[PDB]
Amino acid sequence: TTDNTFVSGNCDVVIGIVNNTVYDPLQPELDSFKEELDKYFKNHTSP
Amino acid sequence: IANQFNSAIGKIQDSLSSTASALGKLQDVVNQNAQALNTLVKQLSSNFGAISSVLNDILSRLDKVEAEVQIDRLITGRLQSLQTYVTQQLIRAAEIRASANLAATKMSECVLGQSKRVDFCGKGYHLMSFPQSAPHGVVFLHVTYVPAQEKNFTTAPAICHDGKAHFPREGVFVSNGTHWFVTQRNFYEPQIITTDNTFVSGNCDVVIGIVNNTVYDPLQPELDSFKEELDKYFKNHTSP
Amino acid sequence: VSMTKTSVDCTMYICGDSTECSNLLLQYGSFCTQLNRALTGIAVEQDKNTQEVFAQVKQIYKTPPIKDFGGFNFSQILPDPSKPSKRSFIEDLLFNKVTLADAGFIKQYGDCLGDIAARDLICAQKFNGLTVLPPLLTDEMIAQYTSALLAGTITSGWTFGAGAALQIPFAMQMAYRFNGIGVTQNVLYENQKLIANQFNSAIGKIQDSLSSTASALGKLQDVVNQNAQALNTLVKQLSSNFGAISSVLNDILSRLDKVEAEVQIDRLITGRLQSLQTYVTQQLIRAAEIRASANLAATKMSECVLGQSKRVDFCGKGYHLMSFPQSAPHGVVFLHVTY
Amino acid sequence: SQSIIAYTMSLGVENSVAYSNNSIAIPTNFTISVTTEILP
Ligand SMILES: *[C@@H]1O[C@H](CO)[C@@H](O[C@@H]2O[C@H](CO)[C@@H](O[C@H]3O[C@H](CO)[C@@H](O)[C@H](O)[C@@H]3O)[C@H](O)[C@H]2NC(C)=O)[C@H](O)[C@H]1NC(C)=O
Ligand SMILES: *[C@@H]1O[C@H](CO)[C@@H](O[C@@H]2O[C@H](CO)[C@@H](O[C@H]3O[C@H](CO)[C@@H](O)[C@H](O)[C@@H]3O)[C@H](O)[C@H]2NC(C)=O)[C@H](O)[C@H]1NC(C)=O
Ligand SMILES: *[C@@H]1O[C@H](CO)[C@@H](O[C@@H]2O[C@H](CO)[C@@H](O[C@H]3O[C@H](CO)[C@@H](O)[C@H](O)[C@@H]3O)[C@H](O)[C@H]2NC(C)=O)[C@H](O)[C@H]1NC(C)=O
Ligand SMILES: *[C@@H]1O[C@H](CO)[C@@H](O[C@@H]2O[C@H](CO)[C@@H](O[C@H]3O[C@H](CO)[C@@H](O)[C@H](O)[C@@H]3O)[C@H](O)[C@H]2NC(C)=O)[C@H](O)[C@H]1NC(C)=O
Ligand SMILES: *[C@@H]1O[C@H](CO)[C@@H](O[C@@H]2O[C@H](CO)[C@@H](O[C@H]3O[C@H](CO)[C@@H](O)[C@H](O)[C@@H]3O)[C@H](O)[C@H]2NC(C)=O)[C@H](O)[C@H]1NC(C)=O
Ligand SMILES: *[C@@H]1O[C@H](CO)[C@@H](O[C@@H]2O[C@H](CO)[C@@H](O[C@H]3O[C@H](CO)[C@@H](O)[C@H](O)[C@@H]3O)[C@H](O)[C@H]2NC(C)=O)[C@H](O)[C@H]1NC(C)=O
Ligand SMILES: *[C@@H]1O[C@H](CO[C@@H]2O[C@@H](C)[C@@H](O)[C@@H](O)[C@@H]2O)[C@@H](O[C@@H]2O[C@H](CO)[C@@H](O)[C@H](O)[C@H]2NC(C)=O)[C@H](O)[C@H]1NC(C)=O
Ligand SMILES: *[C@@H]1O[C@H](CO)[C@@H](O)[C@H](O)[C@H]1NC(C)=O
Ligand SMILES: *[C@@H]1O[C@H](CO)[C@@H](O)[C@H](O)[C@H]1NC(C)=O
Ligand SMILES: *[C@@H]1O[C@H](CO)[C@@H](O)[C@H](O)[C@H]1NC(C)=O
Ligand SMILES: *[C@@H]1O[C@H](CO)[C@@H](O)[C@H](O)[C@H]1NC(C)=O
Repeated sequence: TTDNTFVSGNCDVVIGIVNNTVYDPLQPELDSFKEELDKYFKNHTSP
Repeated sequence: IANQFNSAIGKIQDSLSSTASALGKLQDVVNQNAQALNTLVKQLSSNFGAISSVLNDILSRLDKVEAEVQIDRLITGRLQSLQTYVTQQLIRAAEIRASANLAATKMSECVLGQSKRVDFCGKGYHLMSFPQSAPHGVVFLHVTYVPAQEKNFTTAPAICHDGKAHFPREGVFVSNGTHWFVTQRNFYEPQIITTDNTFVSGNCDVVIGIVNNTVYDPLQPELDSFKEELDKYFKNHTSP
Repeated sequence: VSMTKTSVDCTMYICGDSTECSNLLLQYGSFCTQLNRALTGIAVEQDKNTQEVFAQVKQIYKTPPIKDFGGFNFSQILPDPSKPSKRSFIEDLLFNKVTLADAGFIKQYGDCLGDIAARDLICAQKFNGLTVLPPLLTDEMIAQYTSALLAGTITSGWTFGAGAALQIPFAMQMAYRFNGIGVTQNVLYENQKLIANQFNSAIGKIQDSLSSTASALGKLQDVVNQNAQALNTLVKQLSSNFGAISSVLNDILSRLDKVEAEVQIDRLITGRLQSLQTYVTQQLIRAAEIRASANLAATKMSECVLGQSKRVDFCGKGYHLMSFPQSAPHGVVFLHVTY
Repeated sequence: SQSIIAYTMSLGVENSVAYSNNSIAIPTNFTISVTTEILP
């Protein structure tokens, strides 16, 4: 994760680097807020 | 910290202006070389069983043949007096060497650096040291942080909050008996227990002595103020 | 940490109860004062070495009566009230496993004439003018300094070395240790019963090992044997003629006139004075090794007991957590605890 | 009114530490100490 790791530079310079995902814990904490906002906007179409 | 340092350098200056015996480490090393030489001069008064200790008195009062028998005694005795002095000086030199290698190690590790070695660069936690010359030696003024005015607190190895168990990232948990905080280990500066101050591992069934307190998430009031912003914006959008 | 302090009466060794020999010995000048002074210098230094190794605390820490150390069982290395000196269980093995030739504690003659004189050699050393002097800190006061260091260590972590003793729960001290070896403190708490049961079992292996094999304490026993062999050798040299008519000072005086006796006596004076100068040189060279060992032991007391060491292989094999000092005859045993 | 006394030496002042499975002491303040050390 972004808490467990730090970033410097691009992937070209590091000998032996591997591709893998690095998870951001802020993303799904805001994605439930996107699904909350989406259901709130769609509910505001009903009255 | 500057006033305490400036005052402590003042106490060194007054202490060195007052007592004699503190430099005994160096004065004894001068006294031992002086005593060894005074003793080696005194041995020129011993007869060693010759008719006289004075070499000219032997050579002037006796002819060649019995003079060799008297002089050989003074040679044999004096030569053992030199071998005693030189053996003793090699053993002292071996001590002074060990003290010089210790002093070179303290110059490297206390002056040119900072030491994690307990009680090596003086008593207390080492900050830095200043070398000073002295006759046949070195004086180190070690500067050390000593923790001074302790208070008791209740403590716990971990906090349980959201069923999960939390531990300090650095420092320790404390309570005044009503609230809980993290603080750094070596100085009391309490802070609210948070998801930045602490790291999470496992559930709170396994940790002996874990305690219940809230662990604050500093992102929650960012999103919740952004929710009261969004709620007033939705409420307003009912009006036009 | 130390060795037996010895004083040798140079006049009584060379010239035992003869004034004829004493008046000849004065012709050799200040040598007996140099010998007395050198052995005094060694004897003073054995207390200094013991102060530097054990007296690293100005306060004597007493352990609480309750033993709530998070499951770690120090009862083998803490004192017990049941014994008339406050030694631990492991220290009472150490004081039995090194045989101590002459402690110096009062030869009242009722112990040193008669039946015992036909089997004890220490009385012959004493009667020839060789005397072993007691340490300033007896095995009770060394046990109290070791108790205070250990009580401070299990109750207060490293802080009693830096300043005041600040209490901390033992399972939190062990967590501060784990963070010191780069292992995250949750690894202690998620395994605390295992880590305690392993420490308790490892202290059990120390107890059984010390109960079983002799050779491990050879580091201390051979320091006692060297000082004992050096003094037995110095007593044996009183049997040598050095080319005189006799090994016995009274026999030479029982049979020769003043002018001829002095030529036999000064042979024994010259040979015995070499025999002392060999012994004193050898003891100064031994003292220089024991000193280096006492400075190493003082450095391990400071860095392994009063602290936690990042220095590889200095405080035991493995990553250092903590160490517990234990007293021994002329020595210190460190129980290094390592991850 | 002065003379040679003789005594068993004190090792240091006795100081039992206030231990508990849940008690910690933390320093609210510090003193910078300067100490001289002298080596031949
Ligand atoms: C890890 O993943 C990377 C992207 O997911 C990947 O990089 C991609 O590599 C390919 C092949 O080198 C590139 O394809 C381009 O190749 C040349 C130009 O360089 C052209 O002929 C092609 O038409 C095409 O443009 C991708 O553009 C490149 N993309 C990225 C984002 O890097 C790495 O190769 C992967 N690493 C490993 C070890 O497989
Ligand atoms: C344990 O630590 C707590 C945090 O420092 C402390 O609680 C805090 O106490 C102060 C008062 O001493 C409160 O300050 C407020 O007090 C009144 C409230 O009406 C106001 O007039 C003041 O302006 C000020 O706002 C803090 O609000 C309070 N914090 C909390 C979260 O309650 C405890 O007192 C400490 N307990 C002990 C036993 O020492
Ligand atoms: C710390 O806070 C915890 C959460 O509030 C609290 O845990 C709760 O403890 C009670 C009592 O042990 C549990 O109640 C259940 O107990 C048994 C089943 O285990 C049943 O007889 C009961 O009907 C009931 O189901 C709660 O389930 C438990 N909650 C959770 C989420 O585990 C701790 O007790 C608190 N501890 C301290 C020292 O404050
Ligand atoms: C801390 O570790 C100690 C060493 O293992 C342990 O002491 C030992 O305790 C056992 C159990 O009582 C003793 O075993 C004897 O116990 C009774 C004596 O009447 C008998 O029923 C048994 O057959 C057996 O003879 C050990 O002898 C004893 N060892 C010593 C040196 O005292 C402590 O109990 C441990 N304490 C904790 C809190 O774990
Ligand atoms: C990490 O290493 C530990 C050893 O240092 C190991 O602990 C040992 O675990 C086994 C079980 O896996 C226990 O075995 C005994 O269990 C009972 C008696 O209590 C008996 O039924 C068994 O026949 C056997 O005698 C050991 O007692 C236990 N040792 C200790 C000191 O507790 C851990 O299992 C290892 N952990 C991991 C995660 O690998
Ligand atoms: C941390 O310890 C400090 C001592 O090393 C302490 O500083 C001392 O604070 C007192 C006041 O609380 C000062 O007392 C003097 O104040 C004036 C003169 O400046 C006079 O009117 C008073 O009669 C009295 O003599 C000390 O001079 C001061 N010492 C230093 C070196 O600054 C701190 O207060 C302590 N800090 C905390 C947070 O406890
Ligand atoms: C830290 O606590 C110890 C002992 O525990 C406390 O004992 C009560 C006084 C009360 O505060 C309890 O809630 C605590 O558990 C204090 O040690 C005592 O100090 C006094 C002198 O001030 C002394 O007469 C007692 O014999 C001590 N008792 C023990 C058990 O050692 C200590 O003073 C506290 N530290 C600070 C800085 O306040
Ligand atoms: C590791 O060595 C192998 C050959 O044994 C090679 O194919 C591979 O590319 C090397 N990887 C790196 C990161 O150097
Ligand atoms: C939709 O909004 C109305 C209020 O305007 C509320 O009564 C209703 O329960 C909402 N439904 C959902 C699914 O949020
Ligand atoms: C601490 O000790 C007390 C008994 O004095 C006990 O009641 C309590 O449960 C213990 N807590 C821990 C975490 O060991
Ligand atoms: C409501 O939205 C309109 C946008 O036309 C704006 O003029 C008005 O000031 C808003 N009121 C609040 C309370 O945001």
